[PDB]
Amino acid sequence: NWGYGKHNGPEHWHKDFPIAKGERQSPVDIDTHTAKYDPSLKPLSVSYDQATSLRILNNGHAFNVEFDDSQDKAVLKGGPLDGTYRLIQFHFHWGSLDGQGSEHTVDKKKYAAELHLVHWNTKYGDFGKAVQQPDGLAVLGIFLKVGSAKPGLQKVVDVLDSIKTKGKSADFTNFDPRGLLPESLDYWTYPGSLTTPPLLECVTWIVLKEPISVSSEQVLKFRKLNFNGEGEPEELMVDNWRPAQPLKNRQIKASFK
Ligand SMILES: [Zn+2]
Repeated sequence: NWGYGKHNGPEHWHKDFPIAKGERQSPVDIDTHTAKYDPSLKPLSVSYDQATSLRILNNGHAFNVEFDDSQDKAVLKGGPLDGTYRLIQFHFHWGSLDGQGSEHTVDKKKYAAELHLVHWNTKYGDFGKAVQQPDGLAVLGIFLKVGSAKPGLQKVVDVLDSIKTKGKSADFTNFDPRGLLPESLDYWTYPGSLTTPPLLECVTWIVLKEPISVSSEQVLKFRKLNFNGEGEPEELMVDNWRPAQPLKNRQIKASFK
C-alpha cells in the first residue's frame, strides 16, 4: 500500500514498518567535513565483466534491471566488504525537477537522481536469507546530475516506453552495467538500510563521490513512467526518493584523503 504520495509516502511508512524510525536507516546526508578517511579500507573491486542482465520491470515504485545471480558473475568486493557480494538488480530514484531526486545528499546537496546497484552477500546463499543479516547486502549508490548524455544509459531509456505501467516487464539481456559507472571509485561508506519498505537494516552503503552526467532528455524520459497500472488514471513516476534520515550513532568513512 506504500508509495511516495502525500497519503502513503515516506512520512507514513513507519506505521506498517516501525523500523522506519530505527537506528540504522537510509538514506542519510553525507557531511563531508564529518566523514573520516579510513586507511584500513581496502581497494574497492567492481567486477561486472560477466554480468548477465535478464529483464527490466516496472514494479510500481521504480524500474529494476534484473540480473542472473545464480553464479558468481557480477560481484562487488573489497572496500569495507568482507567476502563477495553478488549483483541482483539496479534501479534509480529521481525527481519531478532536476533540483531533487537523490536519496543520499552531500552537504545537503540533492542530485537529480541516484542509481542503486544492489548486491547480496554470498555467504548467506540467496537474497532472502541475506536480508535477515546485518551484513546481508551491499548497495553501490551513484549520483546522477543533468548535463551531457550518458551513452551507457540509453538502452535503458529507450525501453521504458514498453514498461510504462506497474507490472510490465520486458526482456533486457546483454545490458552492461559498467557503462553506468563514473571514472573514479572514491566513495563514502556507512551501515544502513533499504530505502524502501520493508526498510530492513541489512545494507553496507557504498556511495560514490563522482556523479555521472545524464542529459535532460534522458531524465525526462524517466519522468514519463507511471506508478499506476495499465488503464488506471495516470500518476507519473517522479519523486520516488526517501529523504535523508537521522545518522544517529553511525560514522561515515571516506575511501579518499
Ligand atoms: Zn534504491
